[PDB]
Amino acid sequence: HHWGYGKHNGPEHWHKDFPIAKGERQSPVDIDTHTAKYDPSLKPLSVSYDQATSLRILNNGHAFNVEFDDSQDKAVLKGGPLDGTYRLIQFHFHWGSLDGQGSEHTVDKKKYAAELHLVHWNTKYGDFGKAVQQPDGLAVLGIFLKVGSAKPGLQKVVDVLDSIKTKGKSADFTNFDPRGLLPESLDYWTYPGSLTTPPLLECVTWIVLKEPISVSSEQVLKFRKLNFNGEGEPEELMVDNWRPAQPLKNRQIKASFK
Ligand SMILES: NS(=O)(=O)c1ccc2oc(NC(=O)c3ccccc3)nc2c1
Ligand SMILES: [Zn+2]
Repeated sequence: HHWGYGKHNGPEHWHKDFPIAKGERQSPVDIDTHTAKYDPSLKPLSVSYDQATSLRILNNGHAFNVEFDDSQDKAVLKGGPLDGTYRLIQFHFHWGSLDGQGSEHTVDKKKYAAELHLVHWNTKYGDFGKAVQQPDGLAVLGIFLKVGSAKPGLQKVVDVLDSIKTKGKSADFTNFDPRGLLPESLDYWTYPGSLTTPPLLECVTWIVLKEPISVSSEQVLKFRKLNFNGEGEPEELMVDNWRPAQPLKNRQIKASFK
């Protein structure tokens, strides 16, 4: 399986190995702000990251993941559209070659410079691998990044990137507090969708925050020094690792706010 984000192996090719690429609940999507409806039945969103235990940061050849210890209920997402408890397992980003593109979701067709995904699995299924086989198995909290002032809570991540430049490299990454990546408001849009990379499984409740975070140009420029390739291989900068918006089909995007 040699999928990626080049001309020869990018998102337009993925359907050949992963037919669900052309499925009925694929992600990301465009969020039309004038079509999404406020839903008063949405319960309040509860982001409880006080006991989060980060462990490691990994360049997987597609992005970099900050991995958490999820062997107990240490950092959980609840409320909003969700039933039950969803446990934080990792976060990562998608970003562009230029500030004008990079996000996977769009807002009225606007692309942001990047998009953070905090990935959580539904604890009624016991483990992540079982959760991804269920329509309600994962909740991904998506947060847009725009370029402006620096995000201080991001800098520990930025400064470790030098040590994981190439595919397969990892570093110790303990005591990182993901609350420093959140915007002030938790206002959100929600819809049923998928993983945005292969295997493209249709197992995700998407919760996309309306308020972006600001990061500095220097911060995002460091993301773009990463490599898709392994050590000693020809250098391919890790940029433009985003899937474009997919058909909405028979779905409704709900707003948590008036
Ligand atoms: N862009 S996305 O839709 O948020 C997205 C896309 C693809 C993903 O594959 C994984 N797997 C694990 O984290 C994992 C965790 C435990 C064991 C194996 C894998 N999370 C993903 C999130
Ligand atoms: Zn993602």
